[PDB]
Amino acid sequence: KLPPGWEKRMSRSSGRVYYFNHITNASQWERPSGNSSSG
Amino acid sequence: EQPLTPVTDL
Repeated sequence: KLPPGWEKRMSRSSGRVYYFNHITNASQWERPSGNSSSG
Repeated sequence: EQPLTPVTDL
């Protein structure tokens, strides 16, 4: 189950989706290992 | 870039 204070958030206003650390302020699309490469 | 997916924001 992924790290505390992170969520998925939309791209372009209307496109796809980024993945954001909310408590730090860090924008990416990619997983910090608490959910892995496949699971 | 301009149509923003934010991974490379410049």
